[PDB]
Amino acid sequence: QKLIANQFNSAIGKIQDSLSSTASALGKLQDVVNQNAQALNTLVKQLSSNFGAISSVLNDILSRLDPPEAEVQIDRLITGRLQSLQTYVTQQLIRAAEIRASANLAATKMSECVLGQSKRVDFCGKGYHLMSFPQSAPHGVVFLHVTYVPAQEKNFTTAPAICHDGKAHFPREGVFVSNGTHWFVTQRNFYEPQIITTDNTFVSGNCDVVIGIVNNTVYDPLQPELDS
Amino acid sequence: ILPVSMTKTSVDCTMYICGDSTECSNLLLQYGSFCTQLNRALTGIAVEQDKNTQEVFAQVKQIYKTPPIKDFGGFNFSQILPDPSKPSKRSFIEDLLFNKVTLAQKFNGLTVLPPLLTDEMIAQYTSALLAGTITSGWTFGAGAALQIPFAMQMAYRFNGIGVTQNVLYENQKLIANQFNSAIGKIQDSLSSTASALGKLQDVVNQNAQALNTLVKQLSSNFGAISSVLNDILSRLDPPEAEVQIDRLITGRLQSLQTYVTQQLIRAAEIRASANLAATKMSECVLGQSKRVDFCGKGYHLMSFPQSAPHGVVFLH
Amino acid sequence: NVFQTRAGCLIGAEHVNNSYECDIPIGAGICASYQTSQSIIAYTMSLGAENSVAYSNNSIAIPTNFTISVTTE
Ligand SMILES: *[C@@H]1O[C@H](CO)[C@@H](O[C@@H]2O[C@H](CO)[C@@H](O)[C@H](O)[C@H]2NC(C)=O)[C@H](O)[C@H]1NC(C)=O
Ligand SMILES: *[C@@H]1O[C@H](CO)[C@@H](O[C@@H]2O[C@H](CO)[C@@H](O)[C@H](O)[C@H]2NC(C)=O)[C@H](O)[C@H]1NC(C)=O
Ligand SMILES: *[C@@H]1O[C@H](CO)[C@@H](O[C@@H]2O[C@H](CO)[C@@H](O)[C@H](O)[C@H]2NC(C)=O)[C@H](O)[C@H]1NC(C)=O
Ligand SMILES: *[C@@H]1O[C@H](CO)[C@@H](O[C@@H]2O[C@H](CO)[C@@H](O)[C@H](O)[C@H]2NC(C)=O)[C@H](O)[C@H]1NC(C)=O
Ligand SMILES: *[C@@H]1O[C@H](CO)[C@@H](O)[C@H](O)[C@H]1NC(C)=O
Ligand SMILES: *[C@@H]1O[C@H](CO)[C@@H](O)[C@H](O)[C@H]1NC(C)=O
Ligand SMILES: *[C@@H]1O[C@H](CO)[C@@H](O)[C@H](O)[C@H]1NC(C)=O
Repeated sequence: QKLIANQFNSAIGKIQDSLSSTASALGKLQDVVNQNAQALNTLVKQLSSNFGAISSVLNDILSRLDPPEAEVQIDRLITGRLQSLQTYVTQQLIRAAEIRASANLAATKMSECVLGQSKRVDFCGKGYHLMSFPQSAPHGVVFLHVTYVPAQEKNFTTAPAICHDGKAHFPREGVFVSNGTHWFVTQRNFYEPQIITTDNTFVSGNCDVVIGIVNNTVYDPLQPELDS
Repeated sequence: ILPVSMTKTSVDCTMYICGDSTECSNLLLQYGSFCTQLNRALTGIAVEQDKNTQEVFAQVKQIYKTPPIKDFGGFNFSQILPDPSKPSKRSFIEDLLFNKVTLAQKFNGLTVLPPLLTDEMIAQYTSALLAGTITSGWTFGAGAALQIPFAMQMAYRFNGIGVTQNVLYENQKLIANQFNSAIGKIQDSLSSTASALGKLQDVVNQNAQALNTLVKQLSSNFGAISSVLNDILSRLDPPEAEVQIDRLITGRLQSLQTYVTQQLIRAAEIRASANLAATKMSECVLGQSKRVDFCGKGYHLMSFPQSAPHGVVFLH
Repeated sequence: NVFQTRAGCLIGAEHVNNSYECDIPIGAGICASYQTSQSIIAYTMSLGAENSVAYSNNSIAIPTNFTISVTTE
């Protein structure tokens, strides 16, 4: 317990320092703001364009030209500005669709990784998922996935099954491993050797069919008790 | 089969509308900043296209490789593993997929850019993923790869789908033969039939049709005397020549607008498909899935990725 | 200095027979980066470090320790 608590505290401190030092981690949130600002700036700047008319301001045109062709110039400006606004609105629609598509995924992640534990591989962070903590952000959300990662490996010599009295014994939950001389049964995600006995193994027929079977003694927790 | 990326295209604005005409460019400058929005949108599309492949395939920290001795408990993976004899390190089924797809020529200001990753890199990525899946199971998706005999891995999967491992260990030859026969059957089906890859051919056909229509739009009078800028300039008095040129400029600009909008929508659809492909690669391949009908009909055991032109192919 | 690639041609950068991670993408598998000399180099990107698990029909690798990690998304 103490080692895991210390590791979690150190990880939290490390991510806090990483956020405090580097400023390029929030590119996803900054891109939306920059794109919207550029779109609005372009739409505003599109006003000062002749579009084929004499001047870019209709007040000057009205104060200098008589109606019959001043209206033609105004109509040209109307067409240009209307089509520019059309383009801006279409771009906004597409971007909003993309943002909604991202928000749905954010909602799904909040529902699954936070409110429960997820078995979907590589969905709530690399490694085996344990929990998550949500954090708010300007026009966004930030998750802190907590994951479990195996660290230090070893080498052993497995076996699909084991013969004891001509029968075949398979592991109930785990694998058979050998440290060179003896045989053990251990869970598949953490080395914890145990003696092979009739509580970890279940019998299934004779043992002349399995390929790779190697026989060794299997302990029985009842005979020594019955001896007394 | 599902697509992952589209053609990396880009079209110049000034050259398309006013190709080699100073007067046309001078007239176009009056319209403001309409020659940069299209370029920005196409640049964004190109970057998105690169990112789609980069995120779908590049999911391995290292590049694993299978041991020289192919002793996999009776299973036969020679039809999907890389073939060193071929000049390109691509498998038999990858070659079949490459030969089943057929079909820059225009030069009116349109260019195509090569993808960031060559097909050899994609083949190497899929080879690394497949070798990791064969040798280490799903342990290479979490941390470092851990070796494990293939029969024991299959027993683990059988236990995963709620079937006791003694079912597999006492029938191993039967499953081996069935898997080999299935691989042979799918190879024969790919070799014989030709309409299986429609989901990849239709994207290319749509892009080609869009580009062809955009090019063919050049020959529209749009209400002017002629569709040639030089012909109008060399025949008409400039004060009305510019008036005539305005119609052509407007028509070509709006055609470019329409093409860019269509490209944006198609790119969004392709991005959605690429995200789905990335999710499938992360779940079905790097692990075992309990989601019904996600990794194929029936109870899922494992999957193998295979590359394809502008797409990926799974063998559930 | 003139260099020719499949995505056009690059001038001002020198060719290198090595391979590193991609820093500034160019195209067709060519990535450019700033060495250290203090020059600009254009190489061919490397996907990753070569590895080969010691697979065998009676060999296993079981972890004996773990580590807790926190990832920000
Ligand atoms: C494999 O594990 C067994 C069980 O722990 C080891 O057998 C014991 O070894 C210790 C010394 O390491 C002795 O003090 C014990 O008396 C041994 N047990 C018995 C029942 O005699 C064995 O040595 C290990 N093998 C290797 C190569 O480390
Ligand atoms: C399991 O133990 C038995 C002994 O009971 C071994 O069987 C012997 O195998 C040899 C060679 O195959 C024969 O010459 C003997 O006649 C067998 N003995 C009996 C009683 O049948 C068997 O080899 C052991 N398992 C393994 C994998 O070695
Ligand atoms: C795996 O299957 C392939 C089939 O593609 C086998 O390759 C064939 O092997 C037979 C011998 O049984 C030869 O007659 C054929 O010419 C081979 N075909 C090709 C295309 O080379 C391969 O032998 C099988 N694996 C093993 C270990 O036998
Ligand atoms: C498992 O790994 C942890 C660290 O990942 C080990 O804990 C360290 O042990 C050393 C002792 O040599 C201490 O100096 C460190 O301070 C410990 N780290 C932490 C974070 O507490 C642990 O010892 C390993 N397990 C075994 C059995 O060795
Ligand atoms: C297991 O042995 C192989 C070769 O015998 C070696 O390459 C590998 O590193 C060993 N495993 C560990 C965890 O050291
Ligand atoms: C494992 O492979 C070796 C050859 O490297 C072979 O001699 C041995 O019989 C194999 N083991 C089994 C259980 O098939
Ligand atoms: C190293 O690069 C040079 C060009 O910079 C090239 O001529 C030479 O062939 C390369 N070396 C090898 C072994 O290919």
